[PDB]
Formats: sequence, structure tokens, C-alpha cells
Amino acid sequence: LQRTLVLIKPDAFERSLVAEIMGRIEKKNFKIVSMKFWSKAPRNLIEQHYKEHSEQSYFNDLCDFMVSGPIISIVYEGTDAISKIRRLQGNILTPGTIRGDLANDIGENLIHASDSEDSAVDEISIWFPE
Amino acid sequence: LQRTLVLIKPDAFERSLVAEIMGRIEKKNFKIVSMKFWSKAPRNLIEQHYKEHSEQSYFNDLCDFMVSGPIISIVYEGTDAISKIRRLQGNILTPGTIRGDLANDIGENLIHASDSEDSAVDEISIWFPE
Amino acid sequence: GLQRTLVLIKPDAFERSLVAEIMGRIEKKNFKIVSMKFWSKAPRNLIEQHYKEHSEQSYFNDLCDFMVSGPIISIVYEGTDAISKIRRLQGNILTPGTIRGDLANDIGENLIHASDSEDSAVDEISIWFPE
Amino acid sequence: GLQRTLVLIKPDAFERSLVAEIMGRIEKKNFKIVSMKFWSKAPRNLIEQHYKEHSEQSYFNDLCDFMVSGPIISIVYEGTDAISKIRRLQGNILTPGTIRGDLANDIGENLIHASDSEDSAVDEISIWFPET
Amino acid sequence: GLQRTLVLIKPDAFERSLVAEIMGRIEKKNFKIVSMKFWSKAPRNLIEQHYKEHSEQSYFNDLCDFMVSGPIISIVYEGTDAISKIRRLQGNILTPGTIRGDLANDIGENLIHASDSEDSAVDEISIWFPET
Amino acid sequence: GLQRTLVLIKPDAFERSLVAEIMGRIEKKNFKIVSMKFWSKAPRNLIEQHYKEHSEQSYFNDLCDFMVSGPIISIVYEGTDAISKIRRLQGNILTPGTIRGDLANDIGENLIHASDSEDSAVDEISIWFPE
Ligand SMILES: Cc1cn([C@H]2C[C@H](O)[C@@H](COP(=O)(O)OP(=O)(O)O)O2)c(=O)[nH]c1=O
Ligand SMILES: Cc1cn([C@H]2C[C@H](O)[C@@H](COP(=O)(O)OP(=O)(O)O)O2)c(=O)[nH]c1=O
Ligand SMILES: Cc1cn([C@H]2C[C@H](O)[C@@H](COP(=O)(O)OP(=O)(O)O)O2)c(=O)[nH]c1=O
Ligand SMILES: Cc1cn([C@H]2C[C@H](O)[C@@H](COP(=O)(O)OP(=O)(O)O)O2)c(=O)[nH]c1=O
Ligand SMILES: Cc1cn([C@H]2C[C@H](O)[C@@H](COP(=O)(O)OP(=O)(O)O)O2)c(=O)[nH]c1=O
Ligand SMILES: Cc1cn([C@H]2C[C@H](O)[C@@H](COP(=O)(O)OP(=O)(O)O)O2)c(=O)[nH]c1=O
Ligand SMILES: [Mg+2]
Ligand SMILES: [Mg+2]
Ligand SMILES: [Mg+2]
Ligand SMILES: [Mg+2]
Ligand SMILES: [Mg+2]
Ligand SMILES: [Mg+2]
Repeated sequence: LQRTLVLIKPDAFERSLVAEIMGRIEKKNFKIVSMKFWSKAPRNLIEQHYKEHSEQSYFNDLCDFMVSGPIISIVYEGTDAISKIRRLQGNILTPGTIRGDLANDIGENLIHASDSEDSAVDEISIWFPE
Repeated sequence: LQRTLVLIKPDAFERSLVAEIMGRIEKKNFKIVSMKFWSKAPRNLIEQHYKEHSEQSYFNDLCDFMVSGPIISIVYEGTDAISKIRRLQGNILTPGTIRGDLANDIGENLIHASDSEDSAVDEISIWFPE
Repeated sequence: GLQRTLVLIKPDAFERSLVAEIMGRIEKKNFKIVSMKFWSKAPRNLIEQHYKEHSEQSYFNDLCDFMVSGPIISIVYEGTDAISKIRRLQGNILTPGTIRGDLANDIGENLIHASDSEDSAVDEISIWFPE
Repeated sequence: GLQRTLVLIKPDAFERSLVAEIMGRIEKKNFKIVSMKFWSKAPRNLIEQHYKEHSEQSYFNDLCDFMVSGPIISIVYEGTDAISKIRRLQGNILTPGTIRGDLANDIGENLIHASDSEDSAVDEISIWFPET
Repeated sequence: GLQRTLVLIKPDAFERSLVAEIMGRIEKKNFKIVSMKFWSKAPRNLIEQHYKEHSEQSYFNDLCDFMVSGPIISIVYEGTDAISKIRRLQGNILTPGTIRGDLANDIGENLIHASDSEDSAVDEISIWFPET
Repeated sequence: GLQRTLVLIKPDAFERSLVAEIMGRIEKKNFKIVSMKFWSKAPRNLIEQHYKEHSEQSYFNDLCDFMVSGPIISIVYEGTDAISKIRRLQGNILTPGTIRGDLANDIGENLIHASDSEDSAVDEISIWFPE
């Protein structure tokens, strides 16, 4: 039984897919543990969240995009939660997942889910320092 | 163009209807303006929110219920937003609405939506004092 | 005020693959299945009892003919005020939001029966669930 | 008996990605497609003919500019009582359960048009499918 | 050609209100119901017969106590390649797109059983529908 | 990497009322309709061109027969990497999550065609949209 961090990206709000995305996590029996609405995320928070990528050349376009609209940060709890929600997120190639059914751009891909126990602990501390 | 207050009640979490409910408001083109997750709402907040009802004999069962599980408080924005989201909420008698399609008890009815300009201003100040 | 009502999923439901869709609308309003029977063909006897009140109508035989034209499922549903709330779920072909309102388009081929009163329920339930 | 009626999927439907959602509700009510055309941009005179009863109203020009602001789909549907049944499906932005009731929140950007009468239906059909 | 297979809707499905959701996915894949029974409580020997290949495992008793903890529905489905197609629909809790992949998160509370072979299928069917 | 691909909604789609469901899956993956035509009956000519590569197969005539058995809609879709992504949406009757995976159950009656490569798209698009 784990906790993991999810961000619902601005494009979800654009395309009104917010509930669709959350619904898929709900219908798999994961529980909201805490949650925040950000009309525009503090760019500092975004930069930390993507620190890993600061050296990639796409980094700035990424931060620009993540701050160009609302986002929701969620802490989800459930059995094998990190691994499972990752699979649920999927990729824009494989049907059945969130990115597989709804997303279409390597950049505008609707959702973030932590990919490891370390990044999960880390990403939760970023959005939910308390 | 108005702002209104919505609560998603504990029974929504019980029955995993949270996204279903939010989805219906999203698909009608209303926008999240701000939002809070409460694993257990401060009973003080609940009592204020339902002050109007303190004289009714059902009052305490009501507060007990509203605090027996998570709730989400949302500020929604959109044309005629107060009136419309009210209609959307509906009642447990009329199909097509949230309560009409999903709820079934006069007490456990999934959602709250402000019913007037005054109560809307008031209810937003309660959950979102800033 | 807990109650019980009798529901028939009609042959057009199977024909058109709307069995899950119909039941799911009843399930989402928090009604519980209490008894259920699948009938590949319903005894013309049982049908005529079910629609005994209509025996003196022009449409009585085409009704029966149709009700035996394919499978049907009889369900006993249970929940607060079930008799009347499931009735509103069923609705009519004129009111969007209901089962007939969204999915049906014909006076006769209309997907679902639901008891219209307590007398009818107690009565209908007996027909389909003699036990 | 069988009627035919004319539907237009408006540009807001394409923008908001509700084209399948809309056609879906009509499909699930057991109505069939007889004719269908996709217009990346509907010609302005077609739009102006289609709304000709509206030609004197203040909103007339803005309406047409809107209906021309993006793609539209015109569809002839066939089904029992199609005209009235599909009018009802469309509903309005005050009626939960209908297309405009669940999905629309604007007097002008309301996703869909359907013929409102036997004659307006026959008329509207010849505009979008004159080759008959 | 046509096969028949046996499905069980488990008690977790009734608790979580996913009975229509589950049957729906099989219905949309074009499989037909031939037989169906609702059990408010399935008799324990039926459950124990149904899982008899499992009788030596540690989990055997807990499994049966679970399958008896609430209602279940048994269904015979008919369709082309039904056994394998419906096994695949069920999937597992690691495979998005399937019943267990989208809706389940427990090794035991996994909503649905379907026959996994021609023989297990014929066998399982006589257990729940012995009157044939 | 914007692309265009040709999609056919087959006669089983209409027969079974899955036209909106199919298109909606394409719409939700953010693909845009660029051209569209409804055909109450498709010219056996156009079909045979479309399936010219299969002309030497056992199934070639039943294929054609079926493709003319009811309406079809040809759609030109457009979006990043559309040719290949719509192909994965279409999937096969063995893989849940795809159109065929969820909705189809037959080698032949399988609801939808999508271009399998750029050559096929450019080629197919021409057949159905000569203009
Ligand atoms: C790898 C990669 C990422 N990105 C951007 C878009 C993504 O939203 C974000 C994160 O990408 P990445 O960390 O590779 O994937 P995930 O979202 O599964 O963690 O960085 C690109 O724009 N191009 C790329 O090649
Ligand atoms: C009127 C009423 C309310 N309640 C409880 C349940 C409801 O969640 C809450 C509010 O009821 P009310 O203010 O009447 O309706 P709304 O939710 O539309 O504002 O009070 C009862 O339990 N019984 C009653 O008769
Ligand atoms: C009234 C009527 C009913 N029927 C059929 C379909 C109905 O489900 C059944 C009884 O009709 P009715 O009492 O109108 O509907 P309900 O199912 O709501 O009781 O008989 C007709 O075929 N034609 C008719 O004119
Ligand atoms: C009344 C009205 C309609 N419209 C648009 C949206 C309507 O679909 C169309 C015709 O209006 P109207 O005839 O009132 O609505 P309906 O479409 O139900 O017949 O014109 C406006 O843009 N402004 C307006 O004030
Ligand atoms: C493996 C396993 C199964 N089960 C339950 C859930 C399974 O549906 C059933 C049989 O297990 P198994 O044969 O592994 O799964 P399947 O249902 O895919 O054949 O028993 C447990 O309760 N505990 C376990 O460790
Ligand atoms: C291979 C094959 C195809 N068909 C039909 C249905 C297929 O959609 C069409 C071409 O077959 P195929 O190339 O296998 O499928 P796809 O549609 O993915 O190209 O011909 C058969 O009826 N039987 C067969 O064995
Ligand atoms: Mg990553
Ligand atoms: Mg009130
Ligand atoms: Mg009646
Ligand atoms: Mg009008
Ligand atoms: Mg097995
Ligand atoms: Mg191929």
C-alpha cells in the first residue's frame, strides 16, 4: 500500500478531460488522500518538479506549458499505487490507458504520475510540504 | 457570469461517483476557479454551511453525515452559473440530473450547490475565506 | 420506506444490445437486485397474466407476440421508494433523461417494463417469482 | 410513420470535441442516417438560406458569422416521429437530459440545429441536399 | 465456431456497483446471454465445486468465504471464440483495457470469473446449470 | 509530424449502432475530421480498388459483398502521426482497449478500416476523395 503524486496538466483543462482522467483513477479503486487546485502553478514548483530535466533542451517549453493553465496536484493512495497509476497513465501509443486513449503529443499529455518510490516521496514533498 | 459553491458529499466518495459528478459540471462548460480536499471537514465549517437548518430536527444527523467522510469544496465559474449548476444537481425525482440519476435518499444526495446569489457569496466565504 | 418492484427487460433490449445500459441506469440510482431470471422465451401464459389488464385492447396480441419474440429478464429491484423511482427512470419516449426517453422510439418496442404501483408490484412479482 | 429531419452539428461542437457525443445521443435513440455532409467551411449563402426566417433579427449576422467560423456537419435523419423526437433531444440549455441541457451554456453556441416543423424540415433538407 | 463459456460476477462487483459495467463490456463485444442465474448467496458446495482445482491451495478457504460474502451472478455466454475472447476481456489487474485492468486492484477481489479452457468451460457450466 | 489517413466505418457499425462510439474514440484522441462522405451503398468499383491488394484471396468476394451490404462512411482524419496512431486505435479482435478489441468479434465483420501506411493512405484517400 503506497501513496503517489499525480498532476493533471493544463491541456486536460483545455480539452475538458479533467473528470475523465480522474474518473479512470477512481474506477480503479484508488483514493484521494489530498488535493490542490492551481489556477497558475508557481513556476518555482514546476521547475523543482522537473529538476531532472533542467539539462534537456525541451526544458523551458515544458515549464512554459505547465504554467499556461490550471493544474491539479493529487496524492493518491492504494495497493501498489505507484506502479498501477503509472500503467494507467500509460503512453500515447497504447490504447486502454489515459495517454493511450486521450493524448497525442509527446508534450501535451494530460497527466503526470510518479514513476518510482523515490520520485513519489520527493514529488509529494514538493506539492504538499506539510 | 457568476461564481457558485459546490460540495461533493461523503457518499460520493463512498460510491466512487466523485468524477462522475464533476464530469457532469465540466461537460456543461463550467470552470473550476478554486478547490479544496477535506479528508474530514472541520465540523465548525459544516455547521456554518448549514446554519439555516440548525432549528430543523434533522440538523445533527446532517452534520454527522457531512463529516463522516471526505468532501470537496469547489468554486465554479460560468454564465448563469448559480442557477444552472442548481438545475444540474436537480432532485432525486427527476432523471437527467445528478441527484435524479444517481441519488436516492433525501439525506444522502451526493452534491451541494448554492441556491441563490446571497447564499453563494456566503458559502464561498465560508470554504474560501481568502 | 423500503420497497420492491418488478422489472422486465424486453426483447428489443437484447436485439439492440442495451441490456447492460438499461440495468446500469437502475444500478447507478442505487437500487439492488433481489431476484433475477433469464428467459430465452417467456411462456405466453406468464406474459398474458402480466398484461391481463390490457387483455381487452387492440394492441393486446401484438404486445404478447412481441414479448415472446426473444429473450426477457425479469428482475426484482429493491430500494427506498423503488416502485415509483424506477418508474421515473423508465419514463416515456418523449422525455429525455429516462430510459425510454434516451433509447426508445416506438409505442410498443420500448425496452423495459416497471411496476406502476404497489398493487401491480406485489401482483407482478408473484407472476414472475411464484416462489 | 417515418419522417426525415435535418440536423446541423455546429462549429462549437467541433471546437469542444462533442461531435461523436452529439451524434451518439441520436444514434442511441434509434435514428438512422440517410444523408450526411461534412463542410470544413459551409458556404455563407447556404447558412443564410438555412436561417432565412431569421434574416430581420439583430443577431442574424453574428449567427451566420458563427456558423461559418468552423466546420459543420449536415445530416438527414430518418425515424418514427423524427422531427419532434430530435427537437426534444436537442432541448435547450435549461433542460437536463437533452443535448443543450447537458452540454451547452450559451444562447448562440448551442452545438446543434434540428428542424422544428414538417415544412421547415422539408425546406432545410433541400438547402443542404438539393440533389433531391 | 460458436462456443459457450461460464462467467461469474463476484460479490465485490455488487458491492462496488459494477455489475452493469462488467456485463456491458461483454455485451458490447457482441456476446450473447444463453443462461443466467442470480444468487443472493451462492450455496457453498457450488462455490467449492467451481473452484475444486484450487482445493489444495492456502487461499482456498478465504476464496470461498469471499465468493459467498455477497450475491453472485452466473451467466452462460455464447459467441465466436467466446472462451478465449472473454478470458482476454477479463484480463488481469496489470492490463489496462480489460475488466480487471480498469476496475480491479486486488488479487482476490477481482470482480469476475470466466472459464479458462474448453473443458473447464463445459465443466463449470454443468455446476451452475446442471439442468442440462 | 502532421499526417492524414483514410478511415472506413463499415456496415456492421451501422447495423449495430456503433458509429458514434467508433468516431468518438477517434475524436477523443484529438484527431480532426478533414473530409467526410456518407454512402448508403458503396460502388462495388470503389470497394475493389480499396481492397485491390486482396483481389487474389479466398475471402475477396465475401469481403466485397459485405462492404456493399449496407452504408459506409469514409473519413479523412488528420493529426500528429495520424496514420499509425489510428491504426492502433483500430487494433484487432484480440486486444482489449482498441475498437476491434472492445466491439468486434469476427475476422470479417470488424467495424472499421484504417490505412496501414503512408502509401496506403495517399492511395486510399484518392479512391474515396478523387477531388
Ligand atoms: C522526453 C520528452 C519530454 N517532453 C516533455 C513533455 C512531457 O510532459 C514532459 C515529461 O516527459 P517524460 O519525463 O519523458 O515523460 P513522463 O511525462 O512520462 O514523465 O517533458 C518533451 O516535450 N519531449 C520529450 O522528448
Ligand atoms: C429538507 C431535508 C434535508 N435533509 C438533509 C439532507 C440534505 O443533504 C441536507 C440539505 O437539504 P435541503 O437544504 O432541503 O436540500 P439541498 O441539499 O438541495 O440544499 O439536509 C434531510 O435529511 N431531510 C430533510 O427533510
Ligand atoms: C398503449 C399501447 C401499449 N402498447 C404496448 C407497449 C407497452 O409497453 C404495453 C403497455 O402500454 P402502456 O400502458 O402505454 O405502456 P407501459 O409499458 O408504460 O405500461 O403495451 C402498444 O403496443 N401500443 C399502445 O398503443
Ligand atoms: C435567439 C437567438 C438564437 N441564436 C442562434 C442560436 C440558435 O441555434 C439559432 C436560432 O435561434 P432560436 O430559433 O431562438 O433557437 P433554435 O436553434 O432552438 O431554433 O440562432 C443567437 O445567436 N442569438 C439569439 O439571440
Ligand atoms: C492466485 C489467487 C487467486 N485468488 C482468487 C481470485 C481468483 O479469481 C481465483 C482464482 O485464482 P487464479 O486462478 O490465480 O485467477 P483467475 O481467476 O484469473 O483464474 O481465486 C485468491 O483469492 N488468492 C490468490 O492468491
Ligand atoms: C484476413 C481476412 C480478412 N477478411 C476481411 C476483413 C478485413 O477487414 C479485410 C482485410 O483483412 P485483414 O488485412 O486481415 O484486416 P485489416 O482490415 O486489418 O486489413 O478482409 C476476412 O473476411 N477474412 C480473412 O481471413
Ligand atoms: Mg518521468
Ligand atoms: Mg438549500
Ligand atoms: Mg402502465
Ligand atoms: Mg427553431
Ligand atoms: Mg483460471
Ligand atoms: Mg492490413
